[PDB]
Order: sequence, then C-alpha cells, then structure tokens
Amino acid sequence: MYDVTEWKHVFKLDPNKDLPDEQLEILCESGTDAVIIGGSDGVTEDNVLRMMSKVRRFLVPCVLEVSAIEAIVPGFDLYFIPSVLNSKNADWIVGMHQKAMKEYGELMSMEEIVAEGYCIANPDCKAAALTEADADLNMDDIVAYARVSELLQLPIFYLEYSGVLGDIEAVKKTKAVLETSTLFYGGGIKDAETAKQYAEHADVIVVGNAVYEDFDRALKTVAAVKGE
Amino acid sequence: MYDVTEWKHVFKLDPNKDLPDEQLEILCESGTDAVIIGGSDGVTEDNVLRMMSKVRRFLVPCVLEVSAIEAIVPGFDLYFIPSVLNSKNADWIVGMHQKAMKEYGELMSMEEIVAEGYCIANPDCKAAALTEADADLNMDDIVAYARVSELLQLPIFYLEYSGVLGDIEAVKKTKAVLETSTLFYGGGIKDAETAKQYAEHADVIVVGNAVYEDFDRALKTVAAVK
Ligand SMILES: CC(C)=CCC/C(C)=C/CC/C(C)=C/CSP(=O)(O)OP(=O)(O)O
Ligand SMILES: [Cl-]
Ligand SMILES: [Cl-]
Ligand SMILES: [Mg+2]
Ligand SMILES: [Mg+2]
Repeated sequence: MYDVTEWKHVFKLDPNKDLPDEQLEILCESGTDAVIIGGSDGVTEDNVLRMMSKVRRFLVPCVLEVSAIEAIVPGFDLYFIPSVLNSKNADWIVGMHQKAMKEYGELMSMEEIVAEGYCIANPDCKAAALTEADADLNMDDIVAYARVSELLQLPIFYLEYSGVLGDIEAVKKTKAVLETSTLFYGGGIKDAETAKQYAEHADVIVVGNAVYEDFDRALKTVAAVKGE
Repeated sequence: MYDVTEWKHVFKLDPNKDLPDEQLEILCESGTDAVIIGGSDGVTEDNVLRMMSKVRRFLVPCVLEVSAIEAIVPGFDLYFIPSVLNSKNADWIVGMHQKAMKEYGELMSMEEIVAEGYCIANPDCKAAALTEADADLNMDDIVAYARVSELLQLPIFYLEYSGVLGDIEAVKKTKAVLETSTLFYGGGIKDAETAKQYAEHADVIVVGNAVYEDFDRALKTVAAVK
C-alpha cells in the first residue's frame, strides 16, 4: 500500500548517530513522505532496532534501507534493498543479496521489499570507497546506469552524491530516460533552496546529513518542496 | 513483445555452426516456441548476422542472446541480455548492460530487450570459466539466486547446466520459489524422454547442441513437451 511514485521528500537517518528524541519526533511529523533508516557501514542491529521502535508509532511510513545482513530487523513498513550498479565488486550488486536470501528467505517473503538501483557518483565519499564503485563518471555514464535500471525495471534508481551537490544537469538527463523507475536524488541538500532546485528534476529528494548539521534548516526542505 | 510466459520449448542455436540441408527450416517450422541465437567461446557479428538473415523469415520468434557487445545485430524479434547472477566479475552482472546502453543506446531503444537472470550451476564448463562463475552450488544456493532474480525484477531466471543434465530436484525447488518469473532450464536435453522429464518443473526447456549431434532425436523434443 506504499507507493513511492507518489513521494516527493524523504529524510534518511543514520542509526550510527544520535538525534534528540524531540527532533526525531519533529522529523516524523514534518510532512515528509517517509523516514528511511539508512546505514552504509558499521551499523548495528541494536541501533536499528531502537530506531524502529521509536519511529513505528508515527503514521509516516518507516523504511529500513538494508546495508548489512546483521542489521535486518523486523517491524518496518518497508524494506529498500540497494544494489550498487557501478560497484566493481559483485558483493555490492548481488553477492550480499544472495547470502541474505539464503539465510532469511522466510523473513524476506513476509515484508514489502523494494530494490534500489544505486549509482554512486561522488568518487570521494565513504560509500564509494566501501563499495569499490567506479564513481568518477561522465554524465553519459550516469545516464547509461539509469537506462540499465529502467531495463531491469528496478522501482527505484538512486543517484547518490553523498555529501556534495551533484551536477544538476546529470539529474535532469537521468530523469529524462526513466519511464517507470522513480528517481531518488541525494547529495548536499541542506536547505529550502537546494531542496527546491533538485526537486525540479528528481522524483524524490533525500535529505540526510543536513539533519545532523543544521536541523532547523534541514526541516524546511519539506515545506520547500510540498508547501504552498 | 512476444510473451515468454506462454512458451514451453525453445531451440538455442550456435551461430558458429550450421545445420545441413533444410534442417534449420524444419526446426524453425517445428512447433518450438522460439529460436534463440546463442553461442559459447564468444560469437562474432558476422555469424550472428548470417544467422539472423536465415531465421527472421519464419513466424517463430527469433531471439539474440547477447553474450558480447560486439556481436549485437539489428533484426531479431527479441534480445535477451543475461546477468550471470553468480559471476564474480561485475562485468557479467551489470557491465554488459551499461556498455550496451552507453555505446548503443539508440539501438537499445529501438529493440525489444529482456533482461534474464542467469545462474550457471555447472562449475565444469566453458560458460562458467568465461563468466568467472561461482558455480559449485548446493541447492539452497540456487534457490537463493532465484530469489535475488525476482528481487531484481528479472522476467526470466535461466538455470544453466550447459553440456550436462542438472539435478532435477534443483529445478523443481527453483520452480517452487519463483512467484513471478519464467523458469528456463538448459542442460543436456537431447531427446523426448529427458525433455518431458525436465518440462515437469521448468516453464521452458531449452534444447541446444543436441540439434547438431542427433537432429531427428532433438526434433522430437518439441512434441514430447507440447
Ligand atoms: C546486505 C544486503 C541484503 C544487501 C547489501 C546492501 C548494499 C549493497 C549496501 C550498500 C548501500 C549503501 C552504501 C548505501 C548508502 S547509505 P547513505 O546515503 O546515508 O550514505 P553514508 O552513510 O553517508 O555513507
Ligand atoms: Cl549488529
Ligand atoms: Cl513460418
Ligand atoms: Mg508507523
Ligand atoms: Mg520472423
């Protein structure tokens, strides 16, 4: 019953960090379309489990973006499973996913799962290092990864720039080739202005790091794209 | 595009070989559901080209299985682009797709393309060495590759054993977990009896090099199954 093609904004929270309960509550009731519990690396099941319990009470859909088999926790409304399409190591595309299925096939069949075709386009971030992504891409390299996602009919193509604003032109061209995939963009969105700019091309903008750096400023990204 | 969920039998041909006399024609007129142009130890644009000119004239859908970017040729009803799910080389999982999209994006848009999830389950064959496949798999491994296939939305999961018959129990168990894709089985089918046996679990049986070894016998695999 969760339709990402109707979404416009999502906050991505890092279970490795701590947020005041007051802020976590404010983010869940902010009007964002989803609260995603992310991770990238070093995540632990206990932090994920505490966060699940803290966000589940709210009406907003809570999503667990799976980044480690040890950190799959029941209780979330949805599960996003990333596949790093430009990874140079099969583990981040399919390998870890096969081990998870082998180990938790049953737990996996009982949840709503959505695969995300990730394209990590910032060569200098923790995510690119970890996943051995060939992240130094020209725009047509990115557009081609988007075409690959559209061909596999991955519900989500996520252009990931991490802590930097990505080339807006690459967001506009990616969007132009996606006909079924929902385009998620994440990267340097810290306020109303940037939020509004990227929301012009992405189907969904992801605001994450900013919540920890300047909370009040990051909160305005919601009204910035859903407001009057 | 042609609907593979209705198929039951397909012959897969090696564009590097040629059938004698009118055998290609009898095969394309046999009742099989599709003729797939494949090939091992790589293919060349020339053989594929020549094969395409031969099979496009018939009603049976003709499919090019794209195992090499350099051998793509326009003119087929369908193009299957494999992802070797158990490959250790990302180039066989997503790289081929990305190259085709980057180098032949406009050709890709004008053709009907189907992404197939491949699982090479025979560790002792050309395909496995060529794709660096982790092919010494137990049954629960295969079952898990099939789940990944569907997670990735692939319309086809192709369980490949090449030159030999695969464990019939593996076929039955993979058919059991696939809730939304079509199960292709390939591997050592050379006659009516074995084709019938694997057709009990697989959605589509692929009969390949048996057509060069014993044509009359491979031809009976169509009726055995349909
Ligand atoms: C275990 C399993 C079933 C599949 C493996 C899942 C995979 C491929 C995970 C890697 C996904 C990553 C690095 C996501 C970025 S979170 P982010 O956007 O917050 O970036 P950051 O944490 O700041 O590095
Ligand atoms: Cl843990
Ligand atoms: Cl005909
Ligand atoms: Mg809730
Ligand atoms: Mg024809």
